[PDB]
Amino acid sequence: MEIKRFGRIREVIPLPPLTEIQVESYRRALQADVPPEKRENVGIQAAFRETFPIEEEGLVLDFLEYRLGEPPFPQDECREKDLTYQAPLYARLQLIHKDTGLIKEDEVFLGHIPLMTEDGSFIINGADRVIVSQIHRSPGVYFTPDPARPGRYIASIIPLPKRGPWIDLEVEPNGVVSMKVNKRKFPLVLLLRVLGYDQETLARELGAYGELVQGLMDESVFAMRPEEALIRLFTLLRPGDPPKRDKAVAYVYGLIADPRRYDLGEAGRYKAEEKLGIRLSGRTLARFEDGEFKDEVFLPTLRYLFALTAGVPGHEVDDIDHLGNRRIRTVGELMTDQFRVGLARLARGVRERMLMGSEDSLTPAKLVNSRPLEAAIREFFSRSQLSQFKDETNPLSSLRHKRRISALGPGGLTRERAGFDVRDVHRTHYGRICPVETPEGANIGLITSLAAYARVDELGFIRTPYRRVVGGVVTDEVVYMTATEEDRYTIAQANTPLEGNRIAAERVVARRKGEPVIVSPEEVEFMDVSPKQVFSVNTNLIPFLEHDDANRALMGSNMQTQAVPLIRAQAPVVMTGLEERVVRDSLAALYAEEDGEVAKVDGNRIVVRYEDGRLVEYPLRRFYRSNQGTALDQRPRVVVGQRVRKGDLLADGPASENGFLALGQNVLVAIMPFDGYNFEDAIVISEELLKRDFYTSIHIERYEIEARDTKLGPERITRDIPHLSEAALRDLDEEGVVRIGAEVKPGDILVGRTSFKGESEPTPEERLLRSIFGEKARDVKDTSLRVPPGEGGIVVRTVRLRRGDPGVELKPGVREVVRVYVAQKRKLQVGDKLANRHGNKGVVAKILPVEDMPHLPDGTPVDVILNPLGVPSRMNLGQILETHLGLAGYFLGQRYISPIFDGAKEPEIKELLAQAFEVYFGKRKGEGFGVDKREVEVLRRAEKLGLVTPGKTPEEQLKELFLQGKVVLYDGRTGEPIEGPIVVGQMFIMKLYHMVEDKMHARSTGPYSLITQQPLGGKAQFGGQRFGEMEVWALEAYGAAHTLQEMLTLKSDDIEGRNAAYEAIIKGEDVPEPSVPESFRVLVKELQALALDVQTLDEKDNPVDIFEGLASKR
Amino acid sequence: YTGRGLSFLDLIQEGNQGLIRAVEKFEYKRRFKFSTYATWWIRQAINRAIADQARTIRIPVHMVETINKLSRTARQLQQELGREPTYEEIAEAMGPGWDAKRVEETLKIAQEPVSLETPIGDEKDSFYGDFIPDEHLPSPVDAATQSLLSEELEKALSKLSEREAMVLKLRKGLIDGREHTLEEVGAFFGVTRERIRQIENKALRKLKYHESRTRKLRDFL
Amino acid sequence: LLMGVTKSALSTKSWLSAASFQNTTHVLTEAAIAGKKDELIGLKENVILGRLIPAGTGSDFVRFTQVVDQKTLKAIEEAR
Amino acid sequence: KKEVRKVRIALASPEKIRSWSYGEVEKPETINYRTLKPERDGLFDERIFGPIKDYECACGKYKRQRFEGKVCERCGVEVTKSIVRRYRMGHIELATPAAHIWFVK
Amino acid sequence: AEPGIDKLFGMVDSKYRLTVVVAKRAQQLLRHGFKNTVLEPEERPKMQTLEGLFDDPNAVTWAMKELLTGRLVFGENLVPEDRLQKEMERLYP
Amino acid sequence: SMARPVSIGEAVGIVAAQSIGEPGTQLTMRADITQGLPRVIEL
Amino acid sequence: MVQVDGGRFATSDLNDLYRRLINRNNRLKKLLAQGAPEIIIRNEKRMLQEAVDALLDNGRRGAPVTNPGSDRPLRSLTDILSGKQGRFRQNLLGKRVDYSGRSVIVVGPQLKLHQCGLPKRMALELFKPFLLKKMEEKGIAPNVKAARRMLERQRDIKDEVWDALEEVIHGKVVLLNRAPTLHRLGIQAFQPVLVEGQSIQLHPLVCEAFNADFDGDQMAVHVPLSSFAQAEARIQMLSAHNLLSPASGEPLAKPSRDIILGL
DNA sequence: GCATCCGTGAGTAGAGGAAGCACAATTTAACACTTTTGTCAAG
DNA sequence: CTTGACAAAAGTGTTAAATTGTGCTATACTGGGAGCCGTCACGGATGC
Ligand SMILES: O=c1ccn([C@@H]2O[C@H](COP(=O)(O)OP(=O)(O)OP(=O)(O)O)[C@@H](O)[C@H]2O)c(=O)[nH]1
Ligand SMILES: [Mg+2]
Ligand SMILES: [Mg+2]
Ligand SMILES: [Mg+2]
Ligand SMILES: [Zn+2]
Repeated sequence: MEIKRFGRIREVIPLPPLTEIQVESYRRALQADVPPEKRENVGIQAAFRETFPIEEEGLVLDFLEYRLGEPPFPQDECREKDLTYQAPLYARLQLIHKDTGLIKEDEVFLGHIPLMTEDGSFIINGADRVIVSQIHRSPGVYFTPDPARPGRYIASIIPLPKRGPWIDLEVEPNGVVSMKVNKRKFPLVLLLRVLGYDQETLARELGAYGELVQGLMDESVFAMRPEEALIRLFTLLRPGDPPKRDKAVAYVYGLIADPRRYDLGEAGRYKAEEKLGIRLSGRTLARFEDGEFKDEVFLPTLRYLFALTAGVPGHEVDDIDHLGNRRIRTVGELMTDQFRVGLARLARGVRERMLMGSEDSLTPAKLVNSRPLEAAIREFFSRSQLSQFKDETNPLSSLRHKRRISALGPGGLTRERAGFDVRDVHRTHYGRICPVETPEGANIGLITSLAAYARVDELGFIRTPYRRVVGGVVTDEVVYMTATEEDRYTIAQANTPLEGNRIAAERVVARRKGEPVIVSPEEVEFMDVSPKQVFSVNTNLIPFLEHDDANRALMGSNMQTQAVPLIRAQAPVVMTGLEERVVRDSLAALYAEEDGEVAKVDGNRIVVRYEDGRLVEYPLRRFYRSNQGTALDQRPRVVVGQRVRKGDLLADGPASENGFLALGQNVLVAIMPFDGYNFEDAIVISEELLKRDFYTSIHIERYEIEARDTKLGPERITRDIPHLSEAALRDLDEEGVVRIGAEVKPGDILVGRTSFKGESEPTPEERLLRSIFGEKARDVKDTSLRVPPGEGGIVVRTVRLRRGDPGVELKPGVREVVRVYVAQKRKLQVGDKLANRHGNKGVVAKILPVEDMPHLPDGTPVDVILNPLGVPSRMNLGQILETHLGLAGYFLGQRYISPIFDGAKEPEIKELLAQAFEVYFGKRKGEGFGVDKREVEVLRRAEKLGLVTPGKTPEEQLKELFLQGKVVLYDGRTGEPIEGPIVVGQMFIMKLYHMVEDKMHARSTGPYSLITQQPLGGKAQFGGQRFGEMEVWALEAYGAAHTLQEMLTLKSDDIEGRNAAYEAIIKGEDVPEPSVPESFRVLVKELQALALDVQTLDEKDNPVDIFEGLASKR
Repeated sequence: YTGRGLSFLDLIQEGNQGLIRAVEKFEYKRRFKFSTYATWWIRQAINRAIADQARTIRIPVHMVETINKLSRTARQLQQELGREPTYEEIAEAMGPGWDAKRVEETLKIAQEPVSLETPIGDEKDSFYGDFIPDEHLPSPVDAATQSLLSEELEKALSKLSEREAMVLKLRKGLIDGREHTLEEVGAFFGVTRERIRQIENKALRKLKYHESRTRKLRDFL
Repeated sequence: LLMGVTKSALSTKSWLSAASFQNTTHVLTEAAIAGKKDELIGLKENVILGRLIPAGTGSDFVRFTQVVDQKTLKAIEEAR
Repeated sequence: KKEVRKVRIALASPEKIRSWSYGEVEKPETINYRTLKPERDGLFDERIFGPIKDYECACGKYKRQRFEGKVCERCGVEVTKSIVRRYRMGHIELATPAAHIWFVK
Repeated sequence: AEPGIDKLFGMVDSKYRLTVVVAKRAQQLLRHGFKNTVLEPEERPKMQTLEGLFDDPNAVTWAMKELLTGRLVFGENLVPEDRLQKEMERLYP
Repeated sequence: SMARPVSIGEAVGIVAAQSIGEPGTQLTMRADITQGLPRVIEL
Repeated sequence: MVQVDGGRFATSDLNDLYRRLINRNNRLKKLLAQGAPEIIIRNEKRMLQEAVDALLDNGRRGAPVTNPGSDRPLRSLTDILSGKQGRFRQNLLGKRVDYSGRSVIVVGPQLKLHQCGLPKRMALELFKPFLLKKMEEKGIAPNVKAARRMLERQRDIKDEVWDALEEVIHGKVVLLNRAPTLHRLGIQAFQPVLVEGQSIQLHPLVCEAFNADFDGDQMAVHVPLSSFAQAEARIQMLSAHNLLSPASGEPLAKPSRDIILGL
């Protein structure tokens, strides 16, 4: 099956590594392999040098270097034993006695740092997790207008999150310039005096504006000494505390000048220098030295504010949603932030220990307690909003998870308090953030995806590539630039016609600061690389995207993440060209390292002898269970003695076919209504799909149980369970565990367990019963593990962990734990959900035998019938064009690649359909068959519909219908043709994760809640359905008083009523009258706890007791 | 002493009680300053109040001191072994009278209860208490089988004589709820102790004979 | 007087229905000082207590209807 | 018997609050840390709020239904149903009066 | 649609009175074991079983059919309720 | 719903609230945004 | 204060709020008996007032009281009754109920307007007490207790049980509900037809009132128990008896989509 | 006329989720012994 | 139906050992510590 490629645009660079946002950021933070003397002041190395040295204020503790050790356990062992994949951390510290001059050095153990796997994830307590990148406002200096009063501006200084307070500079109506700090507004001159600024200094530079400088010229504080001004400022900041200079300088220096408390950031310092046109020595607002404060940023910020208000041409306001003002915090920065938090706590315990207890006899190891540091790191990797359970339904699911961008999390926005403006598609999103891939609902615009060609720079700003255009010719030089840098040029579109490298069009479509213009070739300065750089990886997998509405393209890209792997999965007939790279970068398949020869091929491992002579053996993951329950295994694709080149495929991974992404099947589709089984998105399929094992997938479930120590005695896992027949114990081995290979059904025992009965004398009726049969009560009871309703399959694995085993950390009191893995093979059934890449989805409602399906004149039946009424109002025409191209490939036996916005057009599709008709109809004529009597009838109507040309021969009119994608179709039930030609072709359809097998649930009675005594919720708990307020309104509008009362009392929490109702039904009686609900009794008691006397009365205002006299004091 | 289960104002008020005690016992003849002696009494009151009020389930003072010593030992071994110690290393360092079983039992005692109102997930509509069933009140199924058993047992007893059934009910405790001695049944009817034993045993034999002919009573067992 | 839907519902006579809507602390503190008595007139009050709502089949216009056949009706009337 | 026709809410006096309660809670103890049984004069005391299982006292002298309405002379626990533990209230006697925050803020 | 629902709605002033009459009649049939019915043997509702035709066990279905024959009397304050059940129990023990 | 005089005992208040509120909710989930829902709430 | 299945204990926030008040109340008594100065006594009394405020209404005045080692405020008595999560709106105006189920919906074009398709497996659990009585009436089981054991294991269920379930539901109706329930036609009554499979079959002409379609929608099922409840559902709530709109008086169950296109 | 304070924001489903020590008081367990209570054999 | 038995299951002091509750320590020491703005926006009621 050959592959045909469309398109004209030639890409000069390939896609970057698709997981480099995760992988490269975490390597920079750790610097694990860089020698200690060559390490740069980034990552955790920068955190060590910030907290150290620690001084008592004559003892000093200093930091020299660190190193990372080998992990204790491998990745697969951590998954099986529920461990964390980590590495020990060691620090090399020295203690110096200032009074004496004696030094001691030793290496102290600091704890464990989690390690990232090769694909870019973590193993935390045995589970795979992903750290999601966070977007937030960049630090710096910003100028925005005053919303209340026109012509006025506000200057803001923003540090890194939790690294200082915000500073506001505003010109008050009275003319006084004010500075607001921590919800408190005070005149700026008071602080501006502390920085040693006199009346002669201020008016020299800012006096060239007019009336604004007069508001900074108060003589009440101008003569005041900076020390007096310092104390006065302290009183305003925190009134009530005693004014002392020692306390005063501590507060002012620690608010704007302490590097350990205020941090502008590398990005913030870079932004401040670019805007104000200054150069900063540090990352603080002011610099304290020689016993005085010196200004660094306050003066240049004030000059910009005054000049902006005056109206100088060169000063403009800032757009806060501009992508040059928003930056990304990746996993390395997020981890390092918590590392610095926990390190500051460690230094706080060092200080309290070095001034109390054996001061003369100290060692560095005795001072350092690393418990605070380990708790900070453990908390981040377990209970952070950005640390999420990994999505691995298919290899594409995990790739998308690693490129998501979230505005939520600690230091971010909130879902409820986010407005419209922060959710919009900004013009700078072009080439950096995908405009279509986002969740619908409360998270729309707050979670997004990185563009396919984008990359995050060292300061956290997203850049996109462009090609340099000089003198009308396009060069291959590629420049990555940010949004702020991009605004200065005229950028042409990627589809601009070229004659080699020369621009051929006279009029060129271009962007200037985000808006379309028409320009001459001599005005162009840059060019787009490809149309693929505007969208994300998921959106780039949808062919004919230019013919689909964006609201339905959002559904198509999202649902590709939910497709489950199939045992006979195949690659789509029509592809875009990203299917190979997705499989390669997901690390799910196996490739050869260099040239060699295959020596051994097996279902478990492959051995390759490379041309240098060395043998490398590759084990294969087989029948592994993912986080979502889908089976992940690798199948070999080579034979013994086969020569391979570097990068050749060795074994396919899940949902791949010869190295291409394979999320479904290619089926024959007819577009027509069918007897109402297609009604409102429902789908009809053929029984022939089941016969050849299409849409068949494998799922694995895990079950667990524990044996504990109790006061009454230990629980025992055993085969000898009381009161059980041999039919129940048939599949258990001698240890009480089900044998491997057994078939289990609901109610079957998996692991047998007994527990010691609690001390309780029996009821009198039971005592007489035991006397009659002469049976002695046992001391243990059945507590074994059984299959839940609606589940089952084949037992494929057992795991047994015991106390004392190496690496096993069981909780106190737990003796052993047993785990059982059960696998089932699922075929397509009524109630299962199907979808295509253009957003068309629906559940299977009918399965028909093969002789019932519509069929071609040569006897071939179709596989799927889709309703044409779902197309017009959704405006997703891409599925129609995919069907037309799939019809040509069905007869020609070829597949196609059509890139988005540069691909297959109708004249090319119609030229392929003309070749396919010559084999679809020319074959018939050679075999000795003409035109059917039934086809002549359909042709007669077809020219009354204006579909064919009158006067042509039947063969010529059948070809006219084929070029429109339509054929004559016969009815399987009657043998007569459909009255009009029907669109028939080949389409790629996926089977989604949502199956009716996992969702059907029912309940009669079961567990109840503790306090309210109402039924529990959830299928996993065997809970009932919530009958909420709006449901109660519907029953009231119907006038169904007795039906409403049953749900309120007899079926939720009337304890006496629900017991009597059950006993009446099993006796063949009608249910009795209900009584007071229990939750009303709770409300009365809770109101009495609030010292409120609530009483129920009768017609005569006499009290009525609703507690049966159980709560009345005699 | 902050961060150990009590608020800062609670620690201050507990330390004020130690200062009051120090005034009573202070002696100025010794020429020592007040803060030298009062510091002993102020620390003692704060430390004792922590060991008595910081836990929902109170643990005695001596047992609290054992738990604190056990935590110090494991911290020292952890920084020496480069990893978390096992229970056998902890027991050996604690001293004589300690084995791995005693270490595990002490750690089990030192566990604090968890709140029923703690959320799970991001959205605040799910809490711990929504997943904990109540197992004290009988279910509707269990209440019905109790009454079905009593009704079937009453019909079987009708086949017996008047006194044979009445003696059986007294002995088994079906009337008052509590069983009565052979003598106690004897005093009710005016008969001897040994008479009850044979008549009570005879009624059982008749019940077993009918039971085998109807099989209306075996399922409840 | 004219007032909106929120103010009209919060100034209702029954404190049980007003306290289950909004502003529970303000409603309960005003009812307790006045010693208010809820007569269970509307639908929400009866739902809270699990009573038969006074609407539909639970209304007093149709609730007390009797049904009888001729055989039992002739016997009662003749013997009376 | 009688049907509920009205519900009334009012303030509760100190004298009415003392008539509700079955005893005073004097200790902040919940349960013993070893036997897992309620402590005397605590927040889960059986002598105040009732027995934990039906017709069974704390000491164990009585274990059956025949002594209904009786109070053990050794432990002081009424021999009754354990469901009264959902309905019986206690009280705390304050050393100084305190205001109700509903009638203040 | 229930058979004869249009005629049933025309026999009462309020649609909720029809539901009250039907529900109380069905309770009477259940309590006396269908021995107080006003239907003739050829009018009894039937259900099809693997073993043959038998009486319909649904009492609500019986009540609706009886009410269409015109042999039932309904109203308010017809007879004392205690005296109604005593006579009906005596007639149908 | 029946095209006939209303029967005594119907909760017409609940029906009125559901009749007014339903079209507003479905319109939002499917102009109602501007000068639509806000104007109704203001009235 | 309950012990969970694993041996761990769970307790409510009210216990910690009571413990704080008792501790402060007892300390004040001892301070008064020792003749403490007025500065110490005044501090204790101010702490006692604040402890009562936290028990009644935490966070109304001042900083909320939190459990040590955490920033989550403790739940007070006022929080228990108020809000969307409070006692009124969560437990008194709406509840969770017995005899209810849920599944995915598909279209049944062969149904009548008053019929629906119900899976056998769901109906066995939904009508369990009725089925237990029916099984004992025949020779399937000797008593109700033996009947319940037979249904626990799937491989022990005989073919005659499905015939008995057919006679249980003769004439009965169920309630179908789709969320959100915007008007009263979000709940309608149907006569069930037992089907093979796991999805609920829905009539084409009731989809507009439910605002339902077949791309993943799920629905709930309920069973009315008594004769009053069944009579109300078969007379007032039946789908075939509700054809016009209560809001406008125009037909609500009417031809749509492909039914219009064919005609 | 305006500054300050306070309560409100749709439904169902899922699926993960840091002191010692000495010594007095009190509780518990061990161990005998006395008394009560069934069985057995008569009779 | 009642006697004589007959060991056994249960009840009753007695006491040593775990376990728990409480007081005490004498160089001099005398006012906390974490926060830290897309601070949510709008209406109603109260007090100046
Ligand atoms: O957040 C949500 C989303 C959806 N829904 C409920 O689910 C429905 C989903 O409706 P859809 O968005 O699927 O659209 P539709 O089927 O009405 O579109 P057409 O076929 O007419 O083109 C909504 O109309 C609402 O009933 C919610 O209640 N809440
Ligand atoms: Mg979603
Ligand atoms: Mg739809
Ligand atoms: Mg839908
Ligand atoms: Zn007792």
